[PDB]
This record gives sequence, structure tokens and C-alpha cells, in this order.
Amino acid sequence: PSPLNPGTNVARLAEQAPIHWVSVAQIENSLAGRPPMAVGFDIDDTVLFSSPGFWRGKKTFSPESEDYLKNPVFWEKMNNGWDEFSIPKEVARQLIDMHVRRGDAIFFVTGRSPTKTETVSKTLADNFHIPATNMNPVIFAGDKPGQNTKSQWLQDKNIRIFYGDSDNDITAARDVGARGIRILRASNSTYKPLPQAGAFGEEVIVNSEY
Amino acid sequence: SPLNPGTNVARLAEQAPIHWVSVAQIENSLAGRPPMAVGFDIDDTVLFSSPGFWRGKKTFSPESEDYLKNPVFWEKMNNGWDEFSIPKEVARQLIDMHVRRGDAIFFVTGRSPTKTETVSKTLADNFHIPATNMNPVIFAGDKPGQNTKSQWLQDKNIRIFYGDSDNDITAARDVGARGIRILRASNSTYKPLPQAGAFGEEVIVNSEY
Amino acid sequence: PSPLNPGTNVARLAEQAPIHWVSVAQIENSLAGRPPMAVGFDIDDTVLFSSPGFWRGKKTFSPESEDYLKNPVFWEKMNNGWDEFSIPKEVARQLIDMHVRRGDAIFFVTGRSPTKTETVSKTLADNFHIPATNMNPVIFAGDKPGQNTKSQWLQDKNIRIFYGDSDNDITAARDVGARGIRILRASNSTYKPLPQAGAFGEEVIVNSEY
Amino acid sequence: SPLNPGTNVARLAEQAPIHWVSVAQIENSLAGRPPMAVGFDIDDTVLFSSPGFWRGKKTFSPESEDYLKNPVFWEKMNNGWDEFSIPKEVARQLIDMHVRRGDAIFFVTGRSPTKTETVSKTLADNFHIPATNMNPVIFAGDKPGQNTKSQWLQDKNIRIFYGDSDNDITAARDVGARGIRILRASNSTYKPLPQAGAFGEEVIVNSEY
Ligand SMILES: Nc1ncnc2c1ncn2[C@@H]1O[C@@H](CO)[C@H](O)[C@@H]1O
Ligand SMILES: Nc1ncnc2c1ncn2[C@@H]1O[C@@H](CO)[C@H](O)[C@@H]1O
Ligand SMILES: Nc1ncnc2c1ncn2[C@@H]1O[C@@H](CO)[C@H](O)[C@@H]1O
Ligand SMILES: Nc1ncnc2c1ncn2[C@@H]1O[C@@H](CO)[C@H](O)[C@@H]1O
Ligand SMILES: [Mg+2]
Ligand SMILES: [Mg+2]
Ligand SMILES: [Mg+2]
Ligand SMILES: [Mg+2]
Repeated sequence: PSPLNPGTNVARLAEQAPIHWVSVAQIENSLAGRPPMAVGFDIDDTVLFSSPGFWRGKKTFSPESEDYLKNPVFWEKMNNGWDEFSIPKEVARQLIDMHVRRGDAIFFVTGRSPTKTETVSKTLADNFHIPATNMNPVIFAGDKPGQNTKSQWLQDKNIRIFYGDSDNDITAARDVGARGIRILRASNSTYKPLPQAGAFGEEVIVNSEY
Repeated sequence: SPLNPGTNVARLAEQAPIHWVSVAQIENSLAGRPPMAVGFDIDDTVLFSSPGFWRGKKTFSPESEDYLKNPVFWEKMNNGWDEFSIPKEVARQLIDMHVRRGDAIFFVTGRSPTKTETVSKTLADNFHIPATNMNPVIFAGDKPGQNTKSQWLQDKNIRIFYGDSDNDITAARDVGARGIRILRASNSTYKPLPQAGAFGEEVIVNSEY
Repeated sequence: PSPLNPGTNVARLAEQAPIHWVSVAQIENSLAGRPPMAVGFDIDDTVLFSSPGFWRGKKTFSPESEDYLKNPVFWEKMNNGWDEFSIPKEVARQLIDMHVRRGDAIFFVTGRSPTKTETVSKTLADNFHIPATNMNPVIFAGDKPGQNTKSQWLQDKNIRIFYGDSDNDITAARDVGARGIRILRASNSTYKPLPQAGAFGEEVIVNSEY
Repeated sequence: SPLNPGTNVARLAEQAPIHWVSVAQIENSLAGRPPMAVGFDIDDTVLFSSPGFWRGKKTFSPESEDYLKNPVFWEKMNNGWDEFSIPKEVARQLIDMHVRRGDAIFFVTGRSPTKTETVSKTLADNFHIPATNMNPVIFAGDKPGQNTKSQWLQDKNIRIFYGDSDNDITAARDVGARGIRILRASNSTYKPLPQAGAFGEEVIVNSEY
């Protein structure tokens, strides 16, 4: 593929996709005067670059397949310490700080498989300096027996804004009437392909890959 | 920081004056050249290793950068924490191309030497480096005020050296090798990011991942 | 099966099994003048009453079978923190203190299934106050791929005394010409039936059930 | 502490003057008697619960027994740490026998009350106590110079009370109930062990497990 010297032109150089880009400050401004409310965040590639653990999981539990994601031992390790090697995202630092400034209730809603113990809530509160009153234990959402879905949890907790990188984060928000705001998945994530951020006409946060 | 800073089309089209290259263009520039020794930095060149460096910082020096001079950290980093390091696609392509050429592959890292190391095995395994092309990782260390890599480039007759940092490129310059820059990922915990192209060197496109 | 009122007689009351009972002091006296040597301990029901974790494992993973002992999640949990609920044995405190007095090297050799990480070595060193120079990482012995057997390890480490509660601990010692010394398995252990301590003519430590 | 203390056959045959009984004997003594309320202590009576207490001591007060007055400990102990508690065989036999009689089964524990508790669920589950025979655990607490259980035994009209500690037996004595002692296991972390039989009460044989 690729010609050796493909070149370019200035129309291509300056070309922008029609996406509603926003900054943290602009989101904050859009909420000016609104009292404390509930908001939520996806975890993986939204607030934590957790590919280090998923990568190690792939290699360890299914080097020749994709079954690690349904492997209960993987989930034990991933939810009880491998996030010490996850890299918090600066965009999430700024968003979480902004929502703490607002006095908002902060929820983390994940599609990770649940384990009876998890240290992810502690990692999140500690790394993002989340006070107790704003912090809530991580919600493991899904379809399994005993679970409620992501959208059901958004309704139950009256979450008004949901931040995430995956198309299903945005559509979960859409489905319940919440404001879904997209964060860019880092290009060195092992979760591929990358989503088409902005493809629902949703806001996308600038520079949110790191 | 304005709330609404805006932009303009001069800024949108603006290019820094960088000699961008692709792996294919590098390979083309070597057509007909017989096998040679080539070298690679490790951290943010072939591995996204910030997971272990970040863990190390929190564990060994949460308030300082002392961890980087700490042998207890280096033992961890060099004997298993690279299981969390993520191979870069650019390095897969470069190493495949140079192996296909019959080149000798060397790794010259600023990491400090330890009593044992499993990094050489991690690299040969993950990048599918044939035993004949593979060489044990060279742990050159890092001392303020000196390029600790230059001598090793001389020792191994390395003709092209790939790296993300300024000292990788200037080590190449020092010995008259061809220094080629890889972009450090923006989610690296080694900040600030270097200015790729700062010495007029070639910089590989799309090399952050 | 028993009569409602079985009664007894004084021959039965005074009856003793022909067992070579020893105390920690007697063992120490038997080694007097001998320079530092390697000694080894089994873990379960020898130095730790670990039935709490094994019991939780059985209820959790196989209420109606022994499959929990092959369950990889059980072993992850049992070897990486469930021994916080294991009760150190007083006999092992006294034995380990005695071997540290002698300057002996101390080894723990276990047939627990191996996991990539384990916190058992730390729990043992911490609870039994074992100095660094005497302590050695727990050896997971068995016949899984890559492993060597208990007896092979006693030979490799030149272990001269091996303490344990199970028949296989004593015969491992006998097979390599080491001195195998029996600890009583507590009657509330979930590992049943209880072994016949003394069935090989070996020394059995008094009061060693706790 | 002689190296070689020795023994003699008077010592070998010596018996403490204890009214030992079996579950079968207790059952026989109740034959034909209508359903009644009976009660059990929990700790070292029906559950070997030292795993949670030992974990608590280490977590909350490694130097003292201050953790026993710590409501943060009680929350942990009463809402999941009994997953590590080992049901006693004597209690299986006694509870089965009393359920078979149609008796009401109460648990009166010295543990402190908490906001929530899953101990009742653990007991009904482990001992297969039918819903009709089960009653929610009574958390009587423990205060110096008080028998906190006596009034509960009277309140619930408990006619036989099983327990390992002196307060279990004297609580029965206080209200005219039949107090029956179970042996505390020698590997309990609650020491010293009680003198079973110290009030002339029945003591169940082989009841340490
Ligand atoms: N966090 C994750 N969640 C779901 N799938 C993942 C994750 N990380 C990696 N994978 C998947 O495994 C790989 C299989 O191609 C895909 O790239 C996909 O990313
Ligand atoms: N934050 C950091 N600072 C310095 N070096 C780091 C950092 N993270 C990873 N490294 C790696 O450790 C150093 C060893 O010299 C190399 O510079 C390499 O980039
Ligand atoms: N309850 C139990 N049943 C069977 N084995 C046990 C139990 N508790 C400890 N073990 C033993 O401990 C481990 C160490 O050999 C082995 O799996 C062995 O089974
Ligand atoms: N190891 C223990 N130490 C003290 N109390 C315990 C223990 N295990 C259970 N308990 C219960 O908790 C105490 C609360 O008063 C009672 O003494 C009761 O026995
Ligand atoms: Mg995500
Ligand atoms: Mg580098
Ligand atoms: Mg054993
Ligand atoms: Mg009790």
C-alpha cells in the first residue's frame, strides 16, 4: 500500500473534520449556575490508560486468543492491583477537579467483569484526589445475573453527564437523555480499532488522549 | 488561557520544518547496502514502558525523581515490570525491516545495569528477533552532563540509531551515525516531550504508537 | 456408633499409644553442639492453621465436590492474602524461635498449587519474626511441569530435619535420610481424616495441635 | 520447666470432676418434651471465628484487645469475615437435633451490634436451619462487670443455652435455664481457655471441633 512519496497539499494540511470540540473550561462554563448534580465516567481509556494490564493479561491468559477478557483470574489481577501500572489521564484530572469544584457526585461505571474485591475505587480516589463526599464506589455494570446495565445505572443515579471513549458510552448517555461527552482513546491503547470520536455529533474534549 | 481561544487557517496549516520520513523511505534509502549494525533505544522508542516507571515513582520516590538512581527500582524494572510495557508498532516495523535486511540489532538504553535482566528476552520475544540478529541489551545508564550512549555506538559499529530523546540523536551525531527520531507518546510519564527534529534529524511519521 | 452411656474403666483411662513424644526443648538438646544446618517446615497444619481459607474456598467454589483444590481463582486468593485469616501455630513459633537460636537456615516447602505471585513468604516472615538471614522464599514443590518434588527439594537444600503433619511429610524426610518430625493436625482442621501421628515410629511433638 | 518432666499413672488416669454429656444424652433427656426455645452462643460454640478476630487484631490493635471495642472492626466481622469462620461439628449435631424436635433456635452473641449484619444469614445457611426455626441473631455486646446475655435469655424464654464461656453458663444460671458448655478449641485466639465445668454444668464431650 502507500506510495513511497505520497506528498500532500495545503487543502489537506488545513482540513478539519466537522466535530464539536470542547475544553474543560468550556464545559464548566456551560454548567455555570447549575447546582450540584451526579456525573459519571467510564474508566478504561477515559480516566485510566489501563492497556498495560490488559496487554499483560492478553499475553498471560490467552496469548493465541481473546479469551482473557472472560477469564476470572485475569479479572482478579486487573481489579486488585494491576491498575498500579495504569497511567491516569490528565483530561480526567481536569474533569474530576472541575466536578469537585462544582460539588458534583462522581460515579465510575465500568464494563469490566466484577470481582468480590476490587482496589480500583481506592486507586481512583487516591490518584485523582477525590474527596469522600464526591467519591462513590466503582459500579460494575453489564448484562450478567445480578447486574444492571450502564444505561440503567445512569438512570438510577440520575447521572446528567457521562464521559467516555467508546461509542457505547455515548449511546448509553443518549439512551437515557444524559449529555454524553467523548474522550479520545490514546493511539497506543491496545483496545483497537480506535472509535470515531464525534460520530454522534457529541462534544469531544480537546487533547484528551493523555 | 482564553475560554474561546479560537484559531485561524495559517495556524491550521502550519508545519514545523521537520524532515519527516516513513519506514518505507528509510528502507529505500538502504537499498543495496549490505548488512550492518543498527541500534535502538528502548524506552519510548520500542516500548511504552511508563507503566513500570510510573509504578516505580509511586513506590520508591513519590515526592522526587530519586527512583531513577535507585538500584532497588532498577532491579524491578529490569526483571519483570516490562511485562506491562507495550511494544510500539513503529518498532515492530523497523525491527522487521532491519532483520529482513540481515542487520544486527542492538538495544542501547539509558537504564542502569542490574545483576540480572530479562529485558533482552522480552524484546527478542515480543519483536520476533531471530537469535542471529539479536544482541543482549546494553545498559548504558544515565549521568548528568554526558552522553553515555556514544561509546557503545562506536563499540558495536552502529550505523543507524533510533531513539526518542535528544541524547539518542546526539549520540549518533557524536560518532557520525545516522540518528533517526521516534516520537515519544503524549501519555508517557517522561515529560516534557522532546522536540523531535531539534537537530535537523529525520523523524519517523506516526511513531508515537 | 455408641451406647447412650458407654462407661469406661481405668485401664482405658490410663491407656497410652506407644509414640515417641518430644518437646521443643528436647529437640534443641538433641542438636546441642551441632553447627548451623538447613531445616524445613510444611506450611498447612504445621505452621499455619489455614483451614479458614480452605473452608471458604470449598464453600465458594465446590460445596458438593473437591474441585476447589483445582480452581485457579481459589489458589490466587489463597496464596495472595487469605492467609491473613490463617492462625499461626504456637508450636511453630517455638520451633522457629529455636532454629533461629541455633542459627539454622529455615525453609518452607508446600504442596499448594503454585501461582505467579505469592504473599505467603511475607506472612510467614512477619508472623514468626524470622530474620532475613534465616528466611528463604517458600518452595512450591510438586509434580506440575517445571516443579521438583518435596523430596528432591529436601536433598537440594540439604535439609536435615523436616517438620510436618501429613504422612507424606514424614516419608519425604525418610526418603532422603532426613529426620522427619510430626506436628499434630488440629481436630478442627477441614483436612480430614486426621493422620496417624507416630505411625512411622517418628518423633511427635507434644501439644502441637495449636 | 524440666527438660524431662516425666509422668506417672495417677496423672495419666486423672479425671477432672466434670459432668460430661453427649448430644445423644441431651436428646434423650428431652424426649417427649414439647417444642421450646433454645439458644447458642456463636463464637467458639457454633463457629470457629478466630480467623476474623485475629485479622481484626492485626488490623485495628496489634498491641492490645482494643479492637474488641472498635465499631470499624465490628462492621467487618459482622458483614463478611465469617466466610472464614469454620462451623463446629458439635453445633451441626445440636442444631440438627433441636430442629428435629421443632425447637426455636436463637443465637445470643457477645459481639457488638452493627448497622447491618449478615451473621444470621451465614448461620442459617451453614447449619441448614429452616426459616421457621431460625431467629435473627441477638448482638448482646460485652460490658465489664455485666452479664449482657442473662436478660436476653429471659426475654426469649430460652430453656437451654449452649456456650463456651463462663458468661454463657452463668447467664443460664441467672434465669433458671439449663446451661451446657462446649469446649473452646485450643487454637482459638481467645485465651486463656475457659475452665469448662467451673459451675458444675454439663459439658459436651469432644465439642472442640
Ligand atoms: N480494555 C479492553 N476492553 C475490551 N477489549 C480490549 C481491551 N484491551 C484490548 N482489547 C481487545 O483485544 C484486541 C483483539 O484484537 C483488540 O485490539 C481489543 O482491543
Ligand atoms: N520520567 C522519566 N524520567 C527519566 N527517565 C525515564 C522516565 N520514564 C522512563 N524513563 C527511562 O529511564 C531512563 C533511564 O536512563 C531513560 O531516560 C528512559 O527514558
Ligand atoms: N482442606 C484441605 N483438603 C485437602 N488438602 C488441603 C486442605 N488444606 C490444606 N491442604 C493441603 O495444602 C496444600 C499443600 O499441600 C495441598 O493442596 C493440600 O491439599
Ligand atoms: N478471639 C476473640 N477474642 C475476644 N472476643 C471474641 C473472640 N472471638 C469471638 N469473640 C466474641 O467477641 C467478644 C465480644 O465481647 C466476646 O468475648 C466473644 O467471645
Ligand atoms: Mg473506555
Ligand atoms: Mg527513550
Ligand atoms: Mg500440612
Ligand atoms: Mg463464645
